[PDB]
Amino acid sequence: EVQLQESGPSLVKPSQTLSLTCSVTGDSVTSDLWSWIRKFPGNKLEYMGYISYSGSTYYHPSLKSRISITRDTSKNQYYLQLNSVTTEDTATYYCASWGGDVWGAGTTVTVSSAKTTAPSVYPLAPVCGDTTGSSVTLGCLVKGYFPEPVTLTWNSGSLSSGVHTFPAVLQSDLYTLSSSVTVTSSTWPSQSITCNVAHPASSTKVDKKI
Amino acid sequence: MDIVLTQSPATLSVTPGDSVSLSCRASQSISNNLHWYQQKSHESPRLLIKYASQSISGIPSRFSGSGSGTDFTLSINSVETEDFGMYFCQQSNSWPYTFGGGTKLEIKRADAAPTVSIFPPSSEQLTSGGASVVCFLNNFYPKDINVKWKIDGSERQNGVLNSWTDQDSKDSTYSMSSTLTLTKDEYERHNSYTCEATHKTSTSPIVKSFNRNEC
Amino acid sequence: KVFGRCELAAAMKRHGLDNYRGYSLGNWVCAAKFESNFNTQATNRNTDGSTDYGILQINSRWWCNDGRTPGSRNLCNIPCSALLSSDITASVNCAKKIVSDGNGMNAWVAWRNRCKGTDVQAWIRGCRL
Repeated sequence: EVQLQESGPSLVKPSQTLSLTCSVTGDSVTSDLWSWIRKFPGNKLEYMGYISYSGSTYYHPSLKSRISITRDTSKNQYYLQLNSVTTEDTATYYCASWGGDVWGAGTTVTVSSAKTTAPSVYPLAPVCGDTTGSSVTLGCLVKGYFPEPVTLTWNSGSLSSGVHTFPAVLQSDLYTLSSSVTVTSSTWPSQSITCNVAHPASSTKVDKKI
Repeated sequence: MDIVLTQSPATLSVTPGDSVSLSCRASQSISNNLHWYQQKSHESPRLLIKYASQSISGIPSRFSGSGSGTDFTLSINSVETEDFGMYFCQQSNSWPYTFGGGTKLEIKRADAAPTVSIFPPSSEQLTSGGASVVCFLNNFYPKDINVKWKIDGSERQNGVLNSWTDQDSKDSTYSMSSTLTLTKDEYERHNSYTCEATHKTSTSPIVKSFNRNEC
Repeated sequence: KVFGRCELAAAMKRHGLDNYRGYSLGNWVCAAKFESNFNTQATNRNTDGSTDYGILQINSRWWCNDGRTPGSRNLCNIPCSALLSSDITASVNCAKKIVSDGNGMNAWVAWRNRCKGTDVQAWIRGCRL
């Protein structure tokens, strides 16, 4: 059974080159036409181009200038090279058979000039430390980190219900994420509640009691 | 001129068991060279129908395609629980190949008002010279919702960033976080901060606010 | 099945070959004519162990599998027998894939020799399709 897998640098700087590799297993890279497809934010798909069984290629005109698709028959892989990238080339990249019957898991490539940066973790508590209804929601703001991802837990994982952790957004080149946690008023502040944030890229993990 | 594929509706909420039809329109005739893909959250796209109506061995029979030229339709006979997500059409009639904007198939459920909570900047952030105001709008339905921020009675748009979760696997509702970021100086120049939510569940907006003039 | 010219023209149009990657209907009809005379069951043995199958004589060395050809590549991932059906679905899908390579219809020598650079519209000119 044929299978595909994308691999390559997850981060590329503006003006530089983006390189990705698609490894074909189960069959030969010479046994089909293969393509590169990208998905921009907002569910926008772009068919970048494809390389035939012969080695010839077709490139999307919007890219015809920066793109090149090549293959290596002894290794059973084909590649994607995209020059002079800009933040607009940030997307999820997938390799697939021309027939669309087989696809790789896809790999995200982010174009940014940002350097690794640990997040600042801020507690989100009700104004005046007051509580109203029979329940109360607290939060955690994870601001200014790079690159993704960060892992956020509540009370070292001991508090897992009533949690909403939102997708990070890009703010001034850096990522920001927030998480809310809802508990009964009889739970807080009686029992301590702490936000745990880990950022593997910066070798950091911080705890913030609310 | 690259062929443009227009899909409608952009989104569609249904109850499992019901049937649905998804439209894909091409800016130019493409005969039967239109293919249908499904893509569930965090998963790669999957080919469902090829060449407008050809079945793919291994794809559930509830999925079928019809149409020709510039008008195509993907039909799902009685949508099932695992069928929700995105559906895209793609033409291979002319290079470059192009995709439609996609249609989102979501789960229909009873309307629910959002639970709104507002939060002032933390002392820690203020010490660093920053000031973010956070507003959570949780577990509501439908997804359509508008959030308006007001500072001292004036609508404020700059400095606002929003984030939405996908339809909740637990109860099929939606949740959203809206954050207003200012500098410590801007923040300290005003008094009332308000997060206003307008949702189908009520003709009057839900209002959450706080004043710096107090605790 | 041996198609009538117009009958096949309509069929190929139905199967979306007209204007497929810049090739008008006539091109395909002409090619079918010279390759097999519109016969879906046509077959031809080659010097190597390969065989050409169907209305468009697709070779088992690269495009389809017949379980008996040395060095088969089966690019269309289809059994060659599928290319002999009275239903042209399989032959069309494979054709569309062959023409999707850099050399398009030039894959069919007969098309180059008796169709390429000719008034191919003549082939459909007259049919009520």
